[PDB]
Amino acid sequence: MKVEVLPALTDNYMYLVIDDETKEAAIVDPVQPQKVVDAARKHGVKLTTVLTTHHHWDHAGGNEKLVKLESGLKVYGGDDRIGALTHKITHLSTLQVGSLNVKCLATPCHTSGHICYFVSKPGGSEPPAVFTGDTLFVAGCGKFYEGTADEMCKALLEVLGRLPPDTRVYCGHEYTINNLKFARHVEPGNAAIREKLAWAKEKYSIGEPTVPSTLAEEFTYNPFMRVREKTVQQHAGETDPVTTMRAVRREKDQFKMPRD
Amino acid sequence: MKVEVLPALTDNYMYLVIDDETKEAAIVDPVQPQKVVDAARKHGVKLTTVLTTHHHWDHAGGNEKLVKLESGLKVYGGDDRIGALTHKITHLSTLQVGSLNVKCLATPCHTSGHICYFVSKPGGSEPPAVFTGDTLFVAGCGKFYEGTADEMCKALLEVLGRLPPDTRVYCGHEYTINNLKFARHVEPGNAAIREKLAWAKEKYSIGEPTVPSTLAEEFTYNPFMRVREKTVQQHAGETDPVTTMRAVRREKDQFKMPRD
Ligand SMILES: C[As](C)(=O)[O-]
Ligand SMILES: C[As](C)(=O)[O-]
Ligand SMILES: [Cl-]
Ligand SMILES: [Mn+2]
Ligand SMILES: [Mn+2]
Ligand SMILES: [Zn+2]
Ligand SMILES: [Zn+2]
Ligand SMILES: [Zn+2]
Ligand SMILES: [Zn+2]
Repeated sequence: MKVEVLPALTDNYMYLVIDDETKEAAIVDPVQPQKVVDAARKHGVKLTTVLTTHHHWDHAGGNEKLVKLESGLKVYGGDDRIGALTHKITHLSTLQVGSLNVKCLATPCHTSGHICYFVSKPGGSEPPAVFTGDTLFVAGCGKFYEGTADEMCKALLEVLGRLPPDTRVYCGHEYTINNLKFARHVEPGNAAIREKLAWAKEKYSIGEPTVPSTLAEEFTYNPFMRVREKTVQQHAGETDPVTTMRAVRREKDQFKMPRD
Repeated sequence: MKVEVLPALTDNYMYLVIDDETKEAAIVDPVQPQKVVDAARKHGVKLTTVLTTHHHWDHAGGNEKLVKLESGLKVYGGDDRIGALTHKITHLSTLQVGSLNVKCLATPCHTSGHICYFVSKPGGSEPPAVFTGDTLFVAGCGKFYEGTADEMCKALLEVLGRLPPDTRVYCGHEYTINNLKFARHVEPGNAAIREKLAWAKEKYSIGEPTVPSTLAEEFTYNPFMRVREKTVQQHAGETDPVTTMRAVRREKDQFKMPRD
């Protein structure tokens, strides 16, 4: 398996997921289709599938066009608002990309139709990948536009959180630095935050993406993934993960980003 | 002048403003009219005037019924939505209640037609009074249902804020304890807040209203009146009173009240 990170718009990431065995590939959130087709040509792969994390235009807005550029494409998504949708899927739906196995995980909150795609190589020895759209970011999470703190708690801790720790996290946007500046405010004594921020500033400095991260890593520095930790709860002044989730999300929403 | 505080509903306050000379009186926000009538009868005074701070039902909801219980009433307000008006007033409108002088102050924000009433007796042998409805509370302010942070800033610091410091503040509700618990969170090092909170808790215990406060006191413990203070701005992460106002109000809107 190969995952090529493709920057789009201002801070979006599209992901070309390649099956080495068959050369078949899937494209996650193809908002800039010519860019997808170029990457597909560059890697010599055959694009057969579109995996849409949610209906927000910055993620699904290129589906109509890509389908006119490439025939035969199967467009997956868990929301009728997604353009050019061909295969409406739900929690635990599965599909294959060549030899790769894709498991659809419903993570409603950011949007009610949000789907994260867990991709693995059956029998393989390579770590799997999870495409988390605007549900889980590196050190952050999406705003709760169509959902509650309870829903995000379930998405992050019970659905994504139970995937293997070595799962690579490929999220919707390049928000890592700001996410970590917020994480640093929530837990000033947490060194994993501070070192991941040093690392992200350096990547930013040289024009390289901060994805992927791993789930084990998110449990060390992402305040939303750490709503069960006593340090995060005490910062919020709560004693359960759902109310801590609600408080930390509201806090992040009004947080003024420091310049360093 | 004599101001009789009259509790109504669950935490509302109506105010019978008595001119001890002519034995004439005005009533502020007469939501429970029969209660008003008994009060006027207990104090041997003739009700002549109704002063309405704003159209919300818990303030203006008894106007039509009061006019039906009492004839010849003059009913003032600065908003067409107020029932039973006889006189529509605006910023700086003046009127008299017996020997008392009344000055209308427009404080749009909570509602667009909100009016605060400044009452004084000529040849100041006693402190004036300001009836602030849902604009200024003891240690708090009203939600910005029909206006902006700029508007509340003006209403509080420039329109009310510039009245004599000894002016008594008679607000629409008994929200003092909760207001100060939020204030304490904004400024944990402010002794005036913790002292007023302890006092408010005791007044609540013996069934005594926390009104009136004075404008001078409000400047020592009300976060909304203190948006020019470095401590409040630091809490909000801002450096100007208007953005501080916006941030502090948004925060209070979603603040979880602690048990003590
Ligand atoms: C803030 As969005 C439009 O990337 O869900
Ligand atoms: C919350 As209200 C109805 O007293 O403006
Ligand atoms: Cl805060
Ligand atoms: Mn904070
Ligand atoms: Mn706060
Ligand atoms: Zn989105
Ligand atoms: Zn997005
Ligand atoms: Zn009101
Ligand atoms: Zn009210």
